Formats: sequence, structure tokens, C-alpha cells
Amino acid sequence: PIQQLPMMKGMGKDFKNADYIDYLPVNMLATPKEILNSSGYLRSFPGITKRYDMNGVSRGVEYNTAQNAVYRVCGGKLYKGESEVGDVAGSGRVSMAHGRTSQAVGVNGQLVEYRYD
Amino acid sequence: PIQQLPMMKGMGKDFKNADYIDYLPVNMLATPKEILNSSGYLRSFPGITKRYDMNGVSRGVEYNTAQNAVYRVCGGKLYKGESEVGDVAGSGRVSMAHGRTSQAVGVNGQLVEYRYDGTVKTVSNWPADSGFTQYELGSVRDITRLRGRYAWSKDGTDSWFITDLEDESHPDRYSAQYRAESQPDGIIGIGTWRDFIVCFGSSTIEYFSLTGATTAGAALYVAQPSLMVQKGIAGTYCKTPFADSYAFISHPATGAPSVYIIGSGQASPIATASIEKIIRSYTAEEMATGVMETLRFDSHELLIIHLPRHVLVYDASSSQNGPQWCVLKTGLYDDVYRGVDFMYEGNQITCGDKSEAVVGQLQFDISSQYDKQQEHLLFTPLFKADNARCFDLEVESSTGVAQYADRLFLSATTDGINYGREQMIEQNEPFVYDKRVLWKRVGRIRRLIGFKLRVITKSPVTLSGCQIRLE
Amino acid sequence: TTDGINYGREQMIEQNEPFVYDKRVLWKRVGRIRRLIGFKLRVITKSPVTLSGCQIRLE
Amino acid sequence: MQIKTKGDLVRAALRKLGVASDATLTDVEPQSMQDAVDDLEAMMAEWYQDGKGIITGYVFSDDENPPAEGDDHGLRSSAVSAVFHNLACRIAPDYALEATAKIIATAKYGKELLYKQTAISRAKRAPYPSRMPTGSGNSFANLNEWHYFPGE
Amino acid sequence: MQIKTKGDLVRAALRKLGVASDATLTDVEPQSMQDAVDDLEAMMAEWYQDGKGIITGYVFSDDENPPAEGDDHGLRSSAVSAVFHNLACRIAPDYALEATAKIIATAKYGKELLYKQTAISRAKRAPYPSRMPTGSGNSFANLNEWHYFPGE
Amino acid sequence: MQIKTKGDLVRAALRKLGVASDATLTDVEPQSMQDAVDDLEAMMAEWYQDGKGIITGYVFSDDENPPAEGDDHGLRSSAVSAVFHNLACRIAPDYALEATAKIIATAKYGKELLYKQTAISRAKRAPYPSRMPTGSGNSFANLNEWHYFPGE
Amino acid sequence: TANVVVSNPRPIFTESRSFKAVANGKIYIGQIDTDPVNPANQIPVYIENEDGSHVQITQPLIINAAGKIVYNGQLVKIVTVQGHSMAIYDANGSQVDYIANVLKYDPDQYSIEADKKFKY
Amino acid sequence: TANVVVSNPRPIFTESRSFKAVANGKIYIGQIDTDPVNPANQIPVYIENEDGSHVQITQPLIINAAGKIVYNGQLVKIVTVQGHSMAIYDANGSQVDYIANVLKYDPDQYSIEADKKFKY
Amino acid sequence: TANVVVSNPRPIFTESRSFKAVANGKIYIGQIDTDPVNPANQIPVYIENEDGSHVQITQPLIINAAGKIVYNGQLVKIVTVQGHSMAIYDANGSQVDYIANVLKYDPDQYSIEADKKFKY
Repeated sequence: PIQQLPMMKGMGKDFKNADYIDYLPVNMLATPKEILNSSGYLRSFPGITKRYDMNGVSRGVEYNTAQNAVYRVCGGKLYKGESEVGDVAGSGRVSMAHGRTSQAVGVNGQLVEYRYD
Repeated sequence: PIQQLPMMKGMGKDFKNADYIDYLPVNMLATPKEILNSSGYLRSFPGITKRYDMNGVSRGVEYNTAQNAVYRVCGGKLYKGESEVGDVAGSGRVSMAHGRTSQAVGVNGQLVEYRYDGTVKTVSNWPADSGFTQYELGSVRDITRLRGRYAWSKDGTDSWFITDLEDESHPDRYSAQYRAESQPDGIIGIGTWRDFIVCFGSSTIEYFSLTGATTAGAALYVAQPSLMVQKGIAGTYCKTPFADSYAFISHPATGAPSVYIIGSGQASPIATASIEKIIRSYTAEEMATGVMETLRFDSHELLIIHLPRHVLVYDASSSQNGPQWCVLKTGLYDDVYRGVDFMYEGNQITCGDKSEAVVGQLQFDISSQYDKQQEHLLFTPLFKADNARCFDLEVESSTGVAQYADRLFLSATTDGINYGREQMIEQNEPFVYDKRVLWKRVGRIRRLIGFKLRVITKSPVTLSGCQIRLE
Repeated sequence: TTDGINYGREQMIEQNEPFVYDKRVLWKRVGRIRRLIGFKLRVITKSPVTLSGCQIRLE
Repeated sequence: MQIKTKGDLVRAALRKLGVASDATLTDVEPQSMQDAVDDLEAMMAEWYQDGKGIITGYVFSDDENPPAEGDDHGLRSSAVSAVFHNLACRIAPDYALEATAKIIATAKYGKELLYKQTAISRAKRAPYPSRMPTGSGNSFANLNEWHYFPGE
Repeated sequence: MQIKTKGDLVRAALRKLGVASDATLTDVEPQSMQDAVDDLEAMMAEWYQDGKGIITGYVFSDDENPPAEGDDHGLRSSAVSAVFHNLACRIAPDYALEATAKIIATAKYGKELLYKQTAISRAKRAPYPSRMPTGSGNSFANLNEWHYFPGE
Repeated sequence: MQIKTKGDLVRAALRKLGVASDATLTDVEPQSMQDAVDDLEAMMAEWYQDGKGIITGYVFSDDENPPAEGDDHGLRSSAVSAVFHNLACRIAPDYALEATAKIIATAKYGKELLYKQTAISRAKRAPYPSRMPTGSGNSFANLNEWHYFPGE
Repeated sequence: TANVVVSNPRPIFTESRSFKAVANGKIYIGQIDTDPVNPANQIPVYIENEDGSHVQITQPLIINAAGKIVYNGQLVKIVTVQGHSMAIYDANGSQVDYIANVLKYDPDQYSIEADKKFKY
Repeated sequence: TANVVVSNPRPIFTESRSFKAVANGKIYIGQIDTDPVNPANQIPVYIENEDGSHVQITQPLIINAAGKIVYNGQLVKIVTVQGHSMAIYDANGSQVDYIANVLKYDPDQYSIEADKKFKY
Repeated sequence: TANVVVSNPRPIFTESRSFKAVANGKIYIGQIDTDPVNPANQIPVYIENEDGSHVQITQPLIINAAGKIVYNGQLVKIVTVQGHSMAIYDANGSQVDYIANVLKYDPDQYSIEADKKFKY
């Protein structure tokens, strides 16, 4: 008797209240596909390789369609792609938006617009 | 036990990262039809025969219904069918449109119109002597024609201008400029859906409808926010009218690129994981240079995507078990396909060429592109058959129409990446309609097995009902 | 594990090998299930892991 | 004959079983071939019980010459079929297989035919017992005083 | 006869098995032909036990002759059916098939008919023992002092 | 013989069982070695009932040597097949398997062939009873009367 | 000093599963990744004689009983003009082997090669 | 002119003491003037499929009963960089052959320095 | 990502009419376009070690039962300074094969000729 054991999600008991909980796969993504008698596999989440050295921990990101680039607020600087194009104050998460003539950051209760000029 | 093996789409592993991918048939179209214990077969893509000689590589085509003839651009000339009727300057793909009195080509940022009397005009502002409004006419990216008016898009400014009814060589007298304006940027391409002017930008696709106003200066087009799509297009030629709406290739603005079809306010994905991986293998440039088109023959709803290294054909009439994609190629070593700019006229499907100053007519009783033989592949999905010891590989092939007793290379992979010994079996004969293509003794399947089924001919290949005796 | 919380003995099985595309990750002898059983299946690696088709013979 | 090596015998046995041959698209591993050669050597040594079993002319390879496959088996032309049929029957369980009825019957027939000539040669009658007289009709023996058979 | 070579015998065996015949729509496979010829050679060698088995007239190929196929088998007209039926029965398991009852019965009948004449020829009576008198009736022998049979 | 150690015997037994062999892509787990070696040692000790049972020359590993695996088995070339077939049959229930019919038959045949020669050796006839005379034929030259010399 | 290494230049063709030569088999060489038995796909071959006559012969190359190539019963050296696909058939006609792409340059005529390449 | 010879693809390895193919043999390919048995000196070795893609495989290459390279019992085309050393071991672990440099075994040696010291 | 197929560098000498090694064979290396059997036409011959040391040895090279060349009962690589003719004889003294000029050019004289003629 051959039996198939599902792996997309296990079941276990939380011992604090002894309650049935769903054991979620760690770093594993379920990809439905008819491979062989399985109908899906489980793939490791892709690894991260270093690309750039910024000013600090990342605080925001936004794909600027007006400039066809990516704006990242990491640490105390504002980055357009790789280059630094401004300075931002604060230490927490900031809000990002972009328009025709500016990239707007909401931070410290202030709407600071960095224009492309 | 006799087991039937599907051939419309195989399975395999990408040895670069050991991820499971599909194996698409090469130069083969899966035609769904109950033949005999099969329910579907596979037919070689029609071959190409020389029809006309032109000035250079094809750069655009359109069935001008106003003159009821096919207009082509090849090299530096504009052809109405077989006879040159103008001159086009440039080297890249050009945009095309046509109306009652002219054929418009968008090239080098100019809207150049070739009237049917022979006069060549160009779009430009009204002369300053008149009191008509003067606009900031920039470089023209894309063009289209609707309701007797040419609508074109400026180069990356979300601005599109419409011409004047009584003078197509000039914009509208008062109100010619329009903005989508519900997006930071994106005017990548333009078209007409039914009567809506559809502007495909980055991350957005907007529709514009006629207002019906009569006062001078008022806006003639109003945006329809209830019909817009929250997705972009990769390039100016990454879209085409497929079934009843526009099918396109998405832009990196909203995430990973894919192939979508517009529904009603939303985009339904058409590509699978393997197609998405193939698309992602390129860069933002080399997706933005892709070209999409649509072909129809024998109820074959083909959507063809040309990229620098792939040519992917999606069949909408044979997609009852998910998307059905095949790969076209020229030669025997995965070189890119040479046919381009398909268009049906008279009773023939005429196509251009991406590498020569020639035009083909897509013959159907051969599979050779300009007398050069072609390679077709038919991969079988992997399956676990521990100690199966299979026998009697039988494949149904329609034979008879051939110039030589063309053979077939059969091989089996055991790990899904590297194939093994190749055996040549005669798969066709000249004027012989009973052949029974079959290999008697196959080996013992250890853990997995897959079949390759490669064919190299100048004649059409019809295959169905692959079966084994597993025991 | 036999109760869903505490796991048992840990067995080390080669689930990958460089430039080998045919490995058959497999463990012959599993124990006798008294009441319940569950499997943990942990992998520590620098390389991608693709797992599917977990099957077992219950006799 | 076209079967001149132990590996040739193994290949013939595998072809008979249907696992691997010169026409299949998937072949067995050299490790599997070496295991089959080890089986053939073990079975042959079990048969040829140090010269007092099934005599076949089979030559046992030595470890000095490295590869057992590639050595001439030395069997006569009429022993090859029996040898490789029995070998296929013996190595069938390796692949979760079972030799078919024709293979089993042919193996039995071949083994019997192999031992037939040796059995005919070995069907020898023992000499007279040491207590039998030679009889007076043996004139020279009676005269020369060999009145009883020697025996042994 | 129109069956004159090992190739004709192999083709007849394959047709009887249904592997490759004009009754079906299959042609004889070149790689299967060589293996069938090897099996036929082995079966003839096993039958004909170097002269002490079944005498058929089969001619065994040598290493010098390049193609094993193409040589006349040399069988008499009355052994072809038995030879190719037994060949089909033996080479059926190669294709994971099983020969049918009619084929097996015909093979048995053919082998029995093949050995009938040789069995009749070998049904010979042993000479008289050397300890038997010739009897006084044999006047010639008794006068010539042949009082006992020579024997041996 | 290529099989020269208890490890080789165990590997051959597992390959017959279809548990750990290249033909199945499976490798031997390290803990399937020691258990099978213990089973083999127990079987051989049971057979060799302190010298009054089956004699094979098998070498019994001792306590001083740490690794039981990898020691030479010491069996003759005509015992290896029987030993490893019996080992596979014995260790099949460990994996909740069942040794197939061919393996069981080969095990029986091998054990019988193993004890055949020792049975021939032990088929000895007892000396003459304690109340026989030698007869005047023997006692006429030396007055032996009541003694049969234990020659052979 | 070391200038020339003595080696056997005569190729040997053997079977794919056994260490025995292809007794009187046939070789077809044609365009790469194709069916060499097709005369349209075949490419020219030349016997390179001891002097370099470079004489063109018919396509099906007959193998000796020793696994070597013969023509009129004489051992010959055979060269072609480009990379090729090679299909080797046994004596019976069964397919022994098929390789889609193989290209081993002639290690000979280096004097001519140097005269062609190097400027004076 | 014709400059590519029709040699034997899928080369054959043989025992050093008898005319027998090395069955179940092991091949290690390594750097120049080193022992390829040590994985540190082991260089990549790929297989060339019919589609042309080169797939690297594990280093100890298996030689079957025919003396040729097999991957999964199937003959494959094995490719590597120009400069490498070869170590051939038998099935019993004995040292069969050791070549410190393949390029030092061409039938000529003038070609190397004649190309390297002249001007093009 | 590779540019050469692995091959067996060592030369194997087999008979021309049959597939067996030239056991106890004789190799005679002599001047170009002459009989290497006669000692007058004979030329000096060296063995090249693994590291590169050259040792001049006697001319008639003994080919062991495996078809390979051994000097001290050990496989070696044999070199000559100049281009040569090669005669391979079997153990019975019969003529197995003859190459009148191995390289169809003499490297010894071509070295000075190229030095004096070609540019640097």
C-alpha cells in the first residue's frame, strides 16, 4: 500500500493551549504543476546576492514610471537606481509617490518633493 | 498494458537551476480533432516559398482595405503588393495606418502620408498665418486611424494628437491634444479597439470615446475610466488585436513581464511559467524590441511573438487543457525564425523576412523555408515507470506526400536533461500511405523516461497517438 | 513526531549532489506507528531545493 | 560463435530478459554488468564443484588480469545457450522481474544436456569384489596363481 | 524450397510470431535480425551436441564469413518447419511475447519428426557376448574353432 | 572471485532482494550493512553447529577486531552463491519483503549442494561387530580369528 | 629536443557495447545534425594519399574486418572539408552508431599550413 | 582543401597489459601536471548533447564494456578545455594510466611553438 | 563551454587485416622515405618522461600484448627530433604496416627553414 503524503501544509499541535495549527513550510513555495503523479512541487525561495552598498537599512521603494527607474529610500539618502539623488531625514518607514515633475516622500509629517531638476 | 503518451507538450528540467519547465514542440501545431483513439494530432508548420524580391528586410505590413491590397515596407521602399509605390527612410520597425485617401507610416518621429494620387505629405502644425491653434508637435511614436482621423502619440509625454477631418496632413484646428492623465507616464502605443482610441502606456491602458460635441475648441474625446486596465506594454510593438480585444506583453512597471489578453477592465494571463521564464530571460531592452502579430488558418488562432532569440506561437483554438505554446525556428540549431509580418490576401498567406530582401507565400504541402529543410521536435512528458520495461513505441503518421523517405530520430532521456542513443526510423515515404511508424524494443525504464522524437524534412509531418506497451 | 509537538530521532540523507541529476532521495526502514505520525523534512543548504511526490509504503 | 566473452553471455541474458540489447534506447549501467558477471562466475563455480560437478570447460578469471568481462568463457558451442539462459533466470530478480516459462524450460533443458555427457562417462561399473574367484575358465590366471580378483 | 537461408528462417519465425510480417504492416528490423540469427546459431549448436545429438544438416558459420545472414542453412526440406518454429518459440521472450499453442505444438511435432530417423538408426542391437558358444549347428565356425562369439 | 568479504556478500544479497543496487539507483544505507552482517553471522553459526553441521570454511569474526564489516568471509568459490542467496532470503522480512520464488529455489539448491560433499564424506560404514570371527580364510596364516584390522 | 611524437594514425571503428571491431560495416558522413544516409546531405570525402593526391571517392566507406577503413582492399586515410555527422552501420545493416557533430583536424601538413598562414 | 580527418568518435580506452577494454573504468580529468583524483585539481567536464547545450557532469567518468564513455549506460560526447591531465583507474582500483598533458601526445610538436613564437 | 573532446592520447597498434593487438611487436623508426629496418636508415630515438626528461634508447621498440609501447616493461612516450618513416612488424617478422613519411614534411629542416624565412 503506497500512500502519498501531502507537503504543501502540515498539521501540528500548539502546546500552549493544545490547539490544532497549520505547520507552514519555511522558505518553501508550492508550485502547482503535473510533474509525475504529484500535481505540484515545492521550490526553495530564491537566494539574495549583494548588489549595491547603500547608506543604511531600506525604508521605502517605488517604481517611478515617469523616469522609468526605481527610487529607493535607504538610510539617510534617496537613491534613483544606484546613484544618490537627495537626502531624507528620519529613521522609519516613509511613504512614496511620483508624478510628472517630482518624486514625493511623506516623512516626519512633511511632503517633501524631489524634482528631477 | 498499452499506454498513450501525450506529445502536445512535454516536461523537463532546466539544468541551470534544476527547475521543472515545459518542453514545447518545435515547428509543430497541435490541432485538436478526434482522429482515431487519439482526440487530436500535430501538424508541421507550413513551409515558405519565394514569392517576390524586395529591397531589404521587412519592416511592417498592413492589409489596406481602402484599396483592398496589402501594403508592405521592406528596406527603404513602400510596396502595394508587388509594385513599389513610395520610399520610406529608416531601418527599424515602422508604424502603419491607412484611411480613405492615404496610407500613413510613422517613422523617425514623423507621420509621413502617401496619398493614392502619388503625393507624399508629412504631419506638422498649421502655418502661423492662419488663426488655428499651434501645438507642441514632438516625435511621433505610434499612429492609428479611426473615423477618418489619424491619431498619433508623442514620444513619451502622455500626449496624443488627432488630425483634422478636412485636412489629414494637419492636426485639428482647435482641439487636437489629449492626455490620459490618470498615470505618471506612459504613451508607449496606440490603437483602436472598436471605436475607442486605446492608449497603452506603462502600468495603464486607457480608452477614449468620441464626445459628439460641435462647439469649436471643446474636447472631442473623453476618457472612459470604467474600461481601463491596470497594466502596461513592454514595447511599442508588444501588442496586437487577437480575438476581440488587444493581447499584449506586460511592462516591468507592474512586476514580472507576461503575456496578457484584455477582458473587460482586467487582463487575463495567457502565458505559463515556462513562457514567463523565457520572457524574463531577456532584458527590458530585448523585450521592448519584440513584435506581436496574429494569424488565422484552418481555425488556428495563432498569436505570434518575435523576440531576439525566440518565436512563440500561442494557439487559442487548441487550449482546452491550458495554454498551448509552440516554438518556431529556422535551421537545425535553434536559430530564430525567419518569417515575419504575416497577412492573408487573395487565397494565400504572405509573409516577410527578417534576414533577406525576400517575401514568401507560406505553402502548405511542404515544411521547408526557401527550399531549406527544417527540424521539428516532439517531446514527451516525464513519468515514473520504475522497472516498467516498455515495448512497442507506435506513432501514427500521415504519409505519402514526400520527396524522399525521410527518417526520424528517436531518443530517450533518463534524467530529463540529457538524451541518449538516437535511432533512425523511416517516418514517411513518397506516395505510400501505409507505413506504421514503430520501434519494437525499447529498454527497461529505471526511474524516469522521456522521448524526444526529432524529425528533419522538407515535407509536412503529421503525428498522433504515440503509444507504448508498458507491461 | 508522534504527537505533533515533540520530534524524534534525526536521520541524515543526501538529498543533493553536484552535477548529478538522478539521486532518488529515499529511506527504506521507518518505524512502527503506534497511533499517529508526522514528518519534519528539514534541509539546510546554499543551493535550491525542489521536492515533490513524497510517498510511503504502509503495508 | 558470436558469444565469446562473459560480458557477451551477460548481454545475451539481458537481451533474452528484455532489459537491454543492441536495439533498446536505454542501456544498463556498467556496474550492473559487473554485478551480472559476478553472478555468472559464482553460479559457474557452484556448478563446477572443484571438478566434481557439471564439467563445461568454463575458465575462471583471475584478479591479476583486471576485467572479468573481456575474457573468453571457453565453453563449447553447445553450452552457451544453457549458460546464458540459466544466467538470465538467476539475474532476473535483480530488476524486480521474473523469467518467463520458455526461458525457465530452456534453462532446465540446457542444464540437463550439459550434464548428459558427463553422466554417461561417469556411469562406470565398479571392479569385481576382492573375494570373487577368477574361475577355472581363465586358464592363464589359474596357472599363474591369480585365483581371486584384486578389487579396489 | 523458397526458404534457403538463415535470413529466410528468421523472417519466417518473425512472421509466425507476428513481430514483422506483411500480414501486419511491419518490416523486419535489421537489429532484430542479427539477434535472431545469434539465437538460431545457439539453438542449432545446443541441439547438435557436436555429433551426438540431432543431425539436421545445418552448416555453422565461421568467423571468416562477414554476414551470418545470407548463408544457406543447408537443412533438408523436411526440417525447415521445425527449425523456424523452434526459433520463433525461443526468440518470442525477447519481445516480451509468448508463442501460441499452435506454434508450440508444431515445434514439438517438428523436433520429434527430426529425431525419428536418427532414433531408428541408433536403435541397434549389441553384439553377442564373448562368453556365448556358437552352438554345434554352426558347422563352419565350429570346424574353424570359433566355439564362441568374438563379442566386443 | 570478486566477492571476497562479508560486505560483498551483503551487497550481493541486497542486490538480489532489489533493495540497494545500482540497477535500482539505490545505495546501501550504512545501517543496512551491520544488521545484514549480524544476520549472516547468525546464519553461518547456526549452519556450523560447532563443527557438526555444514562445513564451509567461513571465518567467524572475533571480539578483538572492531569492524566486523570488511573481513574476508573465507568461503570457497563454490559456496558464495548459496551463502548470499540464503542471506537475502533471511533478511527479506527486515524490509517487510518476500524473497521471490527463484531466490528461494536457488537458496535450497545451494544449501543442498553445500552439504552434498560432506554427506558423501560422512556416509561411512561402521566397523565389524564385537562378536564376529574373521573366518579360517583370514585366520589360516596368522591365527587372527577375532580381529578385523582398522585399515579402511 | 622533443619535436615529433610517434603514434598510430590509423583509426579503428568498434561496436558500441562490445570490444569487437565493426566487421565490414559502412560509414556515411554528411552535414552536421542531419541524416548522413541522405545523398543530398552527404558531403565530399577524399583519400589523402602518401603524397597528398586528395582523390575523391564514393560516400559509403567500407570498414575492414579489423575496424579500419579500406578502399580496393588497401588501408587509406580519409578526410573531409568541414564538421560532419557520422552514422556507422554494422555488416547486417543495423545502426551501430550515430554522432551529430564531430570535427578532428588533420594533424598533418603543418608545413603547408605555416606557408599559407605566416607572412614572410 | 580538406583538413578535417574522419577519425573514430567516442574513443576507446584499453588495459595496459592485455588487449581488453577497461570495463567499469574510472576517468578523472584534472589540471596540467597534477593528479585529477584529488577533487581540488579537478576541472569542469561537460557533455555535448544533440541540441548543443553543454551540461557539466560529475568527474569520475564511467567506461563501459566497450571501452567508451557512458553517462547512464549511453555513449555520450564528452568535452573539456584544451589543457588537461588524464587519470584512468580500473574497476578494482588499480592505476591503469596517467597522462600529465594531453597536448603533449599529438603526433607533432613543432606546431605549438611555431604558432606561439612567430607573428601572424 | 568547452573546445575539445577527450580522447585516449596513447597509441594502440593493432593488426591491419584483423582485430587484435600486435603482441611482441617491433617498431622501426628510420629516415623519411626509406626502409627503417636497416640500421643505416635508422635514426636516434628518445623516450620522454612525465616531467620532460629525455633518454635515448635502442631503436627496435617492443610492443607488449596490449598493443602499446613499453621500454622497461612500462608504458612510455617515444619521440624523435626529425620526421621519420615508421615500420610496424608483428612478432613473426612479417610487415604489418609502413608509413613512408609520418608528417609529409621534415620538422628538423623546417625549423631552420622557417627561422630563416618567416617573420617573427
